[PDB]
Amino acid sequence: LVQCILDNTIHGRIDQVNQLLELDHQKRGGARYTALDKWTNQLNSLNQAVVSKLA
Amino acid sequence: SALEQFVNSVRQLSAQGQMTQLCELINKSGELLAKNLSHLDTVLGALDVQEHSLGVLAVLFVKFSMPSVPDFETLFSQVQLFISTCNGEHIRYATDTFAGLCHQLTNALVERKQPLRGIGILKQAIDKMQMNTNQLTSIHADLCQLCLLAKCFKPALPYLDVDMMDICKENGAYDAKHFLCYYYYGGMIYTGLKNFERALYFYEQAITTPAMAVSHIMLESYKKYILVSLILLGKVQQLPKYTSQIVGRFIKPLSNAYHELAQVYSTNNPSELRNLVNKHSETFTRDNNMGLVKQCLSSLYKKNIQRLTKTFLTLSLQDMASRVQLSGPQEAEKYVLHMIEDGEIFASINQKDGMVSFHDNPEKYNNPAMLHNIDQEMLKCIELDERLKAMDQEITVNPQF
Amino acid sequence: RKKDLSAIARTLQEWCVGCEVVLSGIEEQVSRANQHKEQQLGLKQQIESEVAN
Amino acid sequence: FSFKKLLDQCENQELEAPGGIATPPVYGQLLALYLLHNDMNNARYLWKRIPPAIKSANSELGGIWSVGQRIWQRDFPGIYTTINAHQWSETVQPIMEALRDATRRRAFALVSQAYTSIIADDFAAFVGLPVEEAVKGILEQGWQADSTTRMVLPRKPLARLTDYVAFLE
Amino acid sequence: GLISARVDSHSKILYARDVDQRSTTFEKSLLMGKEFQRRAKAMMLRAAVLRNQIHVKSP
Repeated sequence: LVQCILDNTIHGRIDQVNQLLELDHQKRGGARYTALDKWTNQLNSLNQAVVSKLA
Repeated sequence: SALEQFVNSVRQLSAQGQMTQLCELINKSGELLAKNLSHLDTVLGALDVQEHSLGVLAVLFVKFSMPSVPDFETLFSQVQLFISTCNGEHIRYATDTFAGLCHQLTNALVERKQPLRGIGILKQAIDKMQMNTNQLTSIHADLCQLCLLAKCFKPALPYLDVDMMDICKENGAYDAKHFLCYYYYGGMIYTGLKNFERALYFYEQAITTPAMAVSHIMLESYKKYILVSLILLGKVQQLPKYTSQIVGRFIKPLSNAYHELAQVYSTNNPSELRNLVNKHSETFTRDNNMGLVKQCLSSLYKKNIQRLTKTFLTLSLQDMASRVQLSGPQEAEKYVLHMIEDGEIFASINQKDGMVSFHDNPEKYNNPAMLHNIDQEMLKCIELDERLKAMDQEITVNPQF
Repeated sequence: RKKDLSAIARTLQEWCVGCEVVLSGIEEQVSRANQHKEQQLGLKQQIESEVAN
Repeated sequence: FSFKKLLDQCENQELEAPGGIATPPVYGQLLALYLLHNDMNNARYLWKRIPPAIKSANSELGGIWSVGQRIWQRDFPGIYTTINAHQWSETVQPIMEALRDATRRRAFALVSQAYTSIIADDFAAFVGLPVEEAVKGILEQGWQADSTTRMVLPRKPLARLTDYVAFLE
Repeated sequence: GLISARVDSHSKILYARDVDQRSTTFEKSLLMGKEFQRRAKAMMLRAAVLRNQIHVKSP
């Protein structure tokens, strides 16, 4: 299994103690964008703040 | 002879055009004023006691003696009757003698004894000097000073909680030490109520002030800034780059013990911080902030217990007593219980096995609670933007030539 | 399904008005936003024009 | 509560007119709204601006101040042992009992969230109700009982993502 | 580094953790909103005293 992970084939975590495997069967690259937009806005804030707050 | 004429000249400007001549009349007044003013105050409330009474009372407090014999109480009540239902309309032009009167009342009540009622009257004066979204008038400092002496911070909060824009001057009526005192005393008010966020904000704003000379208000606010930043945050918060040069050149090496305290705080050792607090104990008691440094010691203990969540999940009470340096699982259980109650840690206590179970999951962000939180925070940003729109418009109007 | 006729037509009136009011709140949010867009950009352009002299 | 308006009018009578002159029932309303708030930071400034005459004359309020120190230090059997030693003339003493009930239910709702298990004898000494009265109260509101451990396990009794994407996302 | 976990040190056992990016990004965006509001108070009071260009002067 670990070998398969090296393969980048297995997408999920393994409980070694429990000896089970959970795979990210339902993946989502949906999540980032909200944060990304937030970050872009943050930079926007940066550009806006440095100029404005600055004399 | 002359005092009988001026009253008649006050009624001439009443319900008419300009009152700049009345400002000149208060500017001149009479120089060597007599007691007769009190008698002139018997028949003076014709319209609304007028701005003449302000000049009369300002001169009564300018005396440097008495101010109205041992019966000064009567004068106090008169001043009350001048602030409460009398108020005024053209206070905006007579701000100089108005703020001066409030400063003299404050200084008289400080020199005397208990300034409790003085707060209650002052807040009315402030309420009639400011516009709508509040302006940073000088009297705002006095109020704070009074409630800092007469230990009652409860009614002074509504004037401190507002992040008011534009400092009210009008005909001078303002000094930098009043700004410094308002933010320093206000910082001490928020520190006394254990609201360390606004306290740190207030001390930071007291330090940022542009300065050519070093004042003791800035020194003490800087010391208390370091203390509150050690309590609220794990380390000392960086002051902005626009802070005065005298802060890094003169104030920093003068309050050397506080940076030494932060230096020992960074090593995460409580016994060594205890040794350093015992070392400079005389210096901390000299500044009259001994107590906040004890809170720094307790916050260091809490920081050490908070560092355990990042590495442990289920930890023994004896192990915690050995790592945080508390001696006995009893004190560890006390500290953990206090920290759960105050909302500082997210953990549970198992007495049977003698274990502490850290959870670390306050929210998954699906509550309406977050919906309402985000709605309120967005409304704050919308307010700032309409405020920012107003500031930008004001600046566009005015442009250079 | 012998007469739910009254209740039938009135449930119809209900849901018709419900979608109507959803869409009408939208309508006035529109009379806000890009009417707000009209005002905002008009004023921002006023600012930009006054920036010159 | 109405003691806010009472305190405001008594500070119209105490912090406006008299001479720097002190007044003990105004100070009783002050320590009433500083122990209902448990604002012992500002009740320290109270205790700095309480005259020692009024510490000696408004002195049922002094026993109230001692019990409020035991509340601030959370000395719970010393709190509930010292209920009827102070009796100030109907300014603080009925709301001493109301604050006892508020702190009772406050410790109830506090242990309900902050404990996987508390000692029920502590908690009964924490709320002033006895142990089986606390058992009846937790069966009233819904905690988990755990016999033979003597550790009652406490227990608290769409357009969503549209708005979340609309602001935070 | 790369240890994203909680150890139940009651049991002294590691438990690896996927830090949720939804929780992570919502957390940092709303903490950015809180810092946005502290900088709001900062810019409001700071520009209410210094858009005036008036400060603690030489005397």
